[PDB]
Amino acid sequence: HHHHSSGLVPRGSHMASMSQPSILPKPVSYTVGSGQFVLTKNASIFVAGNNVGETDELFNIGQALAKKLNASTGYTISVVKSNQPTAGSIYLTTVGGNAALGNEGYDLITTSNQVTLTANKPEGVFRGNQTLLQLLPAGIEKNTVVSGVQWVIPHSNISDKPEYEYRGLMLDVARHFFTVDEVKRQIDLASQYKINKFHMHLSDDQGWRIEIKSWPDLIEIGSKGQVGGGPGGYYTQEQFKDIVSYAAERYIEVIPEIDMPGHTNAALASYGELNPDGKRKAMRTDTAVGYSTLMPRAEITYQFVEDVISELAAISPSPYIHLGGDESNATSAADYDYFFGRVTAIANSYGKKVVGWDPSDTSSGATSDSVLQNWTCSASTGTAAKAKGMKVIVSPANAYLDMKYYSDSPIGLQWRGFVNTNRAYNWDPTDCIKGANIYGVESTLWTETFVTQDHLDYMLYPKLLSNAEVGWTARGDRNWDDFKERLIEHTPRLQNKGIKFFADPIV
Repeated sequence: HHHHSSGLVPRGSHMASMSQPSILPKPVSYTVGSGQFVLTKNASIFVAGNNVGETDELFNIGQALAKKLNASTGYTISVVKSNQPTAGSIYLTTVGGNAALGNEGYDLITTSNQVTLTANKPEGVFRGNQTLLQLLPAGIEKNTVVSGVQWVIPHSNISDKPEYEYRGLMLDVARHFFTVDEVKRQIDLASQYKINKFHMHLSDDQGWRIEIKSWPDLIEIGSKGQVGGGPGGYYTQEQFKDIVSYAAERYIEVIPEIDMPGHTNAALASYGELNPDGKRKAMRTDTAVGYSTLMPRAEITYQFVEDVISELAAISPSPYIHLGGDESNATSAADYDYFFGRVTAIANSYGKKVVGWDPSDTSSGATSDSVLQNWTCSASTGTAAKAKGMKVIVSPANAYLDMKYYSDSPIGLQWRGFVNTNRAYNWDPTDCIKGANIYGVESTLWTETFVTQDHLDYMLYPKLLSNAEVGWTARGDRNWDDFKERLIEHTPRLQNKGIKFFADPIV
């Protein structure tokens, strides 16, 4: 037999040059029969759970779906609490879910008279609704009313569930600041592709982005810049809670990161007492890394960390707090072991488990409840985590979505090489680490070189779609040639969503 790898498309990207559903990530099974369902102006969404509490949660999910459908159809589809759907209805239910599909899995069966989504949990109804939107014609994902398109769904049968539990996106809001609205939008867009985790990198050398009432100069001084010129910005604790709440409506866990003991210049520029000479650092607007450190052997450091953790824990319902631990090149191995163990103890005392970048798993203060985010992905990375029974989230070069697509990309970095849509697809988490409990995947969007929403869109789309499929779809069902053609077919939907994607010439 003969095989090949993909080159660039002759005459340019098909995402420039280009009944038909466009499901991404690829579901476990999808079959199509004869006939079709038509969504009309008279349609209602019926919801039915196993008890009134569950029905009420499904009702909220139904309303969110109705809002989306109404925006493009111009209909006023309403939601009804009933297990007796009428012909032409969408029906969302958790009664009789296939337990083998787990919390996020679902069956989605469309007949001429009815769309029926059957799940184990409300969460699975939400994930299934992301598929439902992709079964309707391109146009349905428009934010304004679309005319001249019949709103049809083919008679079809889908069963689905994720391969990995953790399928995340990290946004760096320290290097360049993004508004609450911009962050909500990225969360919203990601959710449509079954991303279920949002990691916020809230602090680094060039900025501190979260209000800490006990240390107000973190904002008054530490938030007032960013990479390059800019004014920076920050989230009040109320704005952070708003983001958390918005993500929760999409069954997305928000994991906040306060990076320590490295990547701490913004804190060090806010409070002189955090530095050995007692003087504030100058703010930094360059892109260098590795040079900053908290004082590992000063009690003031641990008081500062405790105050930050106390306040953040109070406003962050996730059982996880990410404490960074990357590129602590100004911290000795001995001090790093000690520091990371001490801050893990503090986090645990406030009821939070710790996530940290490698090599944080090597800290003698880690527990089997701590989680390693393995970004290095080398032969020895996560040896400690594996020995300690720690879950691992993988973020290899293939998940570093801030890398240039190509040598000539107008934005992006390249310290992990180039990452085009193909590279972002052609890997497996088991490639990054062997013999581990792999919790999942996280796409990381660092923002050294991204200033605008358009820059975010350009790098995340279509690259995030590749990573999202690596997280959701089983390896045996993944195939670049298949994904590539599905992605081409999906292009109008990205357009319709107003995503300023890159038309990658490898697609």
